[PDB]
Amino acid sequence: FLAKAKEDFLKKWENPAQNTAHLDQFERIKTLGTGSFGRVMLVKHMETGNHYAMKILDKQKVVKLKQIEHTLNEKRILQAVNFPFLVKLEFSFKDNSNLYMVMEYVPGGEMFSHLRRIGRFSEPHARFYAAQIVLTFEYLHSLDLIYRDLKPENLLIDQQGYIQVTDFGFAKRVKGRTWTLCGTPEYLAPEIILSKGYNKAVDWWALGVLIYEMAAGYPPFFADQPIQIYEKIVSGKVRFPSHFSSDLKDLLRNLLQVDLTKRFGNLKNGVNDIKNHKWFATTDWIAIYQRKVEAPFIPKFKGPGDTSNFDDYEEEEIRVSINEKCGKEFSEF
Amino acid sequence: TTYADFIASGRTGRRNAI
Ligand SMILES: COc1cccc([C@@H](C)NC(=O)c2ccc(-c3ccncc3)cc2NCCN)c1
Repeated sequence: FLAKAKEDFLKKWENPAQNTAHLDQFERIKTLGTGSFGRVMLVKHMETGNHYAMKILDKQKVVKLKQIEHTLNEKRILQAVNFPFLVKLEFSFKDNSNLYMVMEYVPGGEMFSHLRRIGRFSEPHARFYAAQIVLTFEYLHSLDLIYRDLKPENLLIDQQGYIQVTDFGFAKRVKGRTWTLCGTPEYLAPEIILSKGYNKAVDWWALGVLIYEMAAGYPPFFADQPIQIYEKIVSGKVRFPSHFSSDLKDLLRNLLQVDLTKRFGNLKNGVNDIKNHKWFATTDWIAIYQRKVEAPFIPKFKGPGDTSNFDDYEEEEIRVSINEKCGKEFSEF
Repeated sequence: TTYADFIASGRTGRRNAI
């Protein structure tokens, strides 16, 4: 399966698709969320009635914050990948002022919203989601891709109750070591904080942080300021709630491992050390990939184009200049 | 409790990238 997946990825990686739609083909309905250089909006393809999520980026803001390379990485990778637990890019284009990425709309909202509301997920609920991430990372790492931004905020729940990973802003194709200080404070591996060279093992540490937060209701390392969070991460010490099972505590000690020669996912057997662990004994790995396992939660469906599972944001008029901005910089987009 | 300390902290909302 992985050998055939690589052939498909490399063909698109070498010759990326460009300019597959235009802004005037879509009706802008409402803002679903915001980011550093723009926003995500619910749109409708007027001639079909199909709904989508459109990510809009201001070219001038990207250049100002020196994020050109990361923005090009995000689009090049997303147009080349194909997996059930990854959000699909339908169209991409640009104009004088902005960059546009049109993705499949996920109406169930972010895992973040549901997790904070109910407090914490049960161990079988946490297991179902964790299994989907394990398979997604197995797929991504095999293509020499590093994700670098795992958190409940980036995990969308579809109408089948399955996960769809979004935001490839820090995704990169790398063989060997990389050095960029990027990610979310609570999810940073100690090797990132200590300005060392790092590899794919940072995604396996992030999985440890995610499983802990899902089962406890709070992260393993928290404070009011990022500097205090970093102090707790580098110390090595982790305390587990009394309700955590014996098998869950053992897996987390192996994922939240400071020593790279001992961290699960980074050993001789690779991903198999995680997949064969006692906590995953009941997991049917093939049935998860095939979407045959019953989901613990199915989000309430209120028709097409409904935004009830998302928070409200202040609207703003999208401006397109009569003069081309940053033409050479984004030539390959 | 650790839960009470988390809910009283300033980082319970959506977390942005560094
Ligand atoms: C740096 O400048 C940026 C400018 C604008 C957005 C962003 C980042 C923060 N947001 C995303 O990449 C993003 C994209 C699509 C969807 C989505 C929603 C619903 N159905 C499908 C897909 C969800 C997202 N984030 C969800 C957590 N907030 C950064």
